[PDB]
Amino acid sequence: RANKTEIKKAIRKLYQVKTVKVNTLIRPDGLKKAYIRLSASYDALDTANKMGL
Amino acid sequence: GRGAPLARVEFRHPYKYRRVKELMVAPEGMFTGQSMLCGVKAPLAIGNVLPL
Amino acid sequence: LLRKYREEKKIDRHIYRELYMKAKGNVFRNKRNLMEHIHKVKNEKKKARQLA
Amino acid sequence: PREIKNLKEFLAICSRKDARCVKVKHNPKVTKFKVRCSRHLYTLVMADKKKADKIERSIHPSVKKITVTSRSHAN
Amino acid sequence: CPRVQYRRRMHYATRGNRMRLVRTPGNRLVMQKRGKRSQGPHTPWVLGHKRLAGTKALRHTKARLAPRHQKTTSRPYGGVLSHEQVRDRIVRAFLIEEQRIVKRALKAHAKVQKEK
Amino acid sequence: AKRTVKMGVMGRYGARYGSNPRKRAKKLEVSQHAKHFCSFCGKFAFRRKAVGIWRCDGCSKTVAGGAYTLSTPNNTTVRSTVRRLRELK
Amino acid sequence: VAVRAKVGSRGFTRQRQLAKGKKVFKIDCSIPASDGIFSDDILSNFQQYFQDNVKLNGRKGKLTSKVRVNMRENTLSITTTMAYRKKYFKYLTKKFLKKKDLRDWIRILAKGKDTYQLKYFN
RNA sequence: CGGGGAAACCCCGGUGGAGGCCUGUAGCGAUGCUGACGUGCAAAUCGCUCGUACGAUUUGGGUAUCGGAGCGAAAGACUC
RNA sequence: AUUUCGUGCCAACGGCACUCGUACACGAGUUGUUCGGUCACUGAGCACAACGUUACACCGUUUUGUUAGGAAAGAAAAGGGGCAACAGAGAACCUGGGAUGAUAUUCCAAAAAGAAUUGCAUGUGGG
RNA sequence: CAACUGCAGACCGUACUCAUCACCGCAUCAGGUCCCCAAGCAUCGAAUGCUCUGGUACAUAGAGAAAGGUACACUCAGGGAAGUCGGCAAAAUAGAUGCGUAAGUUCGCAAGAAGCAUUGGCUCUGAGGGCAAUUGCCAACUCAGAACUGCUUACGGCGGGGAAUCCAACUGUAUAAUU
RNA sequence: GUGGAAAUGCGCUUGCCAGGUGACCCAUCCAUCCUCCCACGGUGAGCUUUCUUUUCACCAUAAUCCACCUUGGGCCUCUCGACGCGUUACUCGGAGCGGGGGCUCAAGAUUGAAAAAUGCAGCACUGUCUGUGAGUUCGGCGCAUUAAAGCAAAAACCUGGGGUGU
Ligand SMILES: [K+]
Ligand SMILES: [Mg+2]
Ligand SMILES: [Mg+2]
Ligand SMILES: [Mg+2]
Ligand SMILES: [Mg+2]
Ligand SMILES: [Mg+2]
Ligand SMILES: [Mg+2]
Ligand SMILES: [Mg+2]
Ligand SMILES: [Mg+2]
Ligand SMILES: [Mg+2]
Ligand SMILES: [Mg+2]
Ligand SMILES: [Mg+2]
Ligand SMILES: [Mg+2]
Ligand SMILES: [Mg+2]
Ligand SMILES: [Mg+2]
Ligand SMILES: [Mg+2]
Ligand SMILES: [Mg+2]
Ligand SMILES: [Mg+2]
Ligand SMILES: [Mg+2]
Ligand SMILES: [Mg+2]
Ligand SMILES: [Mg+2]
Ligand SMILES: [Mg+2]
Ligand SMILES: [Mg+2]
Ligand code: NA
Ligand code: NA
Repeated sequence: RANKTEIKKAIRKLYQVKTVKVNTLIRPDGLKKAYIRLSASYDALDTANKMGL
Repeated sequence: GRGAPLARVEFRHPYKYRRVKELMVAPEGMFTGQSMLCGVKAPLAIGNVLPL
Repeated sequence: LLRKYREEKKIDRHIYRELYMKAKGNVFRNKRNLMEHIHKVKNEKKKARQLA
Repeated sequence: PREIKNLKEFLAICSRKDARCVKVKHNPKVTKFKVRCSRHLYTLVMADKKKADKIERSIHPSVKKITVTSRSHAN
Repeated sequence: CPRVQYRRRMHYATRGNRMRLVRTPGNRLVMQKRGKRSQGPHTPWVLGHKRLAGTKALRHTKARLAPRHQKTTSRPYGGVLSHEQVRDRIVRAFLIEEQRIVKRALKAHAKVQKEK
Repeated sequence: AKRTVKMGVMGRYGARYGSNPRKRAKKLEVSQHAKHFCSFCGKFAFRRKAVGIWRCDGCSKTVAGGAYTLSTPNNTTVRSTVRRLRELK
Repeated sequence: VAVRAKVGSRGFTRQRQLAKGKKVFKIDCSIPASDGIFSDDILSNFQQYFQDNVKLNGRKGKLTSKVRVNMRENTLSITTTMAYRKKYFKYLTKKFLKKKDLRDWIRILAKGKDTYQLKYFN
């Protein structure tokens, strides 16, 4: 039930990054998936390592 | 669905600043641009509306 | 062909009109047929003018 | 895309502070300066090879300038 | 050899869905939608449906964004009537008013003459 | 009468519908498609457009007339009666 | 089109010609002259093979000296003032290669304007 | 457009493209073989042949009228 | 309504066969300011409110400019609130890609491969 | 108020199919099911026959001249409806061009009435146009004619006709599954 | 606000009223885009017992924008016509034909920015075209023909009449 604007603000609060685009889809099993592109000043690989991926 | 042609006549509203459009059954010889007079003091001509 | 001759002034407006209606009337079979008729008409006009 | 006509118009556009970069294209018998501003790409086409260098050296050092070349898939 | 497919999501050939065939720089043949055309400004229908001069035929979005003088002329009743119809109204206004002034004077003078 | 001896415009019907019904409809068909004199502009330019509606190609006037002819004989009598009764006052 | 054709004129065709003239086509055989695949005798008949097979105005074997075949420095140069297609000499070269049974050993490509050369492949 | 005629008017040749017009595809139907099948491919289908094919024509979606009732160019037709 | 894709698998099933499979098992896949719909139009029509009827609303009226014996407007304006078209009206985006196993006018990042068009608020210069 | 510039542009759909296997017919059933794109040659051609691109070799197979069958397969001397309730079924006519065409009639038709002739291949000739300055260059296949030469009458596709009687004027509709 | 004798050209805001777009889908004819043949040329493959300057494939340019010769229609002005102009075709003209010069609308063409920096084929580099004919409902003739058959509506948007402001 979340929308794009709420997702973008939640990401910054949780991980302290700035984004440039959010794309969403609803999966066939009912879940919602989001692709989030970070700004060039932020490294997605560095953030994923901090997350624990 | 109707055999008789109809006429669109345009009057002025008696009390307001607007125009009133009416739709009547046309008598023979009626033409576009003709003047229609309706009332007690109207003359006796084809297409005019008078009290009996 | 008739339009070209009128522009070049080898023919005048009187003959052009007469030949225009005869072309529509199925008188001339092809381009050569029209050209021989025009010369025949023009030669007769020369004879009448020289008689005047 | 818009075309610049004379030099004095080009100097004003290149000094608009909105130019991200200036792309220089070296075509045969012509050189083109393509200024990338917001909403529009302004081009200036010069048929004289000389003083086309003069503009290249006299461009503002602050703005970024690139030479357009043919890039490959791996490039 | 090449055959084409609809690229948007309406697959019926109506008057509002008309396509032209275009060859791309990649050597492909695709369908591109061509829009509807307006008929442009006209004179009033009861006065004859005549296309006005000096006005362009623009669709709803283009007409809103266009400059004003593209839809009008700089004369009274600019983008509404034609020059023949403007002349008719001016002559009608002046001549009919003249008859009222003349006939009013005649009625007044005849009454005064009769009373004396 | 080069193409047809007597059928005229009804030659489009072939050998159907009978000779007398075709003759009765031919008279009204000819006048309905004819060109009638316009009193407003003095031209033979009145043509029918739907039953009882006549439009002039010259002056672009529209008149309410009768079915298959611009003016009916009953209308001519009525105009004279009304004119006399108006003049009677 | 304008003139209806006849069977009697089928044999011969007009060759047409260039206004400026002096157009030269070159075929280079430096690559196989580098190795032993070719031979001087093969080069000699190559000169003759082109000399008698190139047609002129629809007929073959009779040259009016408007087409010159002489070759020097392992390069066969055709100089003519008559209109020709560059592909024609590639077609003639393929015919010669097949007759000598060398189609699977030599391939012919083009560099620029009016130049062909023979190379190996692997 | 040419002829004929005192007139009323009458003839030839072109042009034009009408019609619940004709032959004939797609479409919409279903005459004959009383063909095939008749525990079928099919609780009505298959093959040739056949009717019509600019009109009272064919068709998608939406909408409106039903069981002592609805609807019917009328066969006690049709209403899962 | 997962039949799509990859890997595996041959018990049952595909009226014969299978090492194949729309079968079985385990994991994956559907990305939009501009595409379709809603936002935001009327049509054949429907029937909330109001009124009337009925022992009983689970009934009738409700577009021929239009509800209701009818005080339904939150500076003049008469006539309540809605729905019904993914083929009618309306509608600001195009190519290239070495960008996939499966998605793309939806993905591409500073030389955005790029070139545009349009809706809001702001700020400067003309003012 | 017109330019420019900075920022932001919400929600849902998006895989696959659309059928001789993905839908409805108990099923992977020769039945049914709306829309768009549509190449070359023959030819009047969306008829019919063959082919490049794209797509398919999937529908149980092997061996193999019994009778009797089914067929979107044929041929038969002499006769030619003698068969049968009944010419049912089959045969038969056939394209195009030139000539020619009856009774009857509501004057439109009947009419492709009926009937006769020609048709291949090869080599030529004539007619039918445009643009530039009488000349030059150039394009489209249609029609007509001639000489020579040949036939085993030789793909496909394509009306049998006439003289009368009864009924209904005509086009149309109509018992889904015996009229 | 302003230019031109005119058609009409160029550069503040709308209580009320009035028009327009939306908006009505055509046989025939002409026709863009597009694909299908030819002629010339470049590149690469195919056949070669014998012939074949030959057979086959490819030769591409999206939206958006700038500047401004063909066709069809409407109109102004000068000179003012009885016979004249015009279509394949059923027309037209003192209620203003035709001719000279112009204003304007629609559909196209041409120069340029985008854009060669892309794409394609052959092997780091090479090549990277135009002109004819036939077909085909965008558009045009505000189109013929049956008609006792003869314009679906509305939102949204555009312009003007008045008024206000300078
Ligand atoms: K008969
Ligand atoms: Mg989405
Ligand atoms: Mg028929
Ligand atoms: Mg049976
Ligand atoms: Mg009974
Ligand atoms: Mg099995
Ligand atoms: Mg729509
Ligand atoms: Mg949309
Ligand atoms: Mg399909
Ligand atoms: Mg099936
Ligand atoms: Mg042929
Ligand atoms: Mg065919
Ligand atoms: Mg077929
Ligand atoms: Mg026998
Ligand atoms: Mg017997
Ligand atoms: Mg039979
Ligand atoms: Mg007779
Ligand atoms: Mg015959
Ligand atoms: Mg009957
Ligand atoms: Mg039955
Ligand atoms: Mg006179
Ligand atoms: Mg006179
Ligand atoms: Mg003039
Ligand atoms: Na309604
Ligand atoms: Na019929």
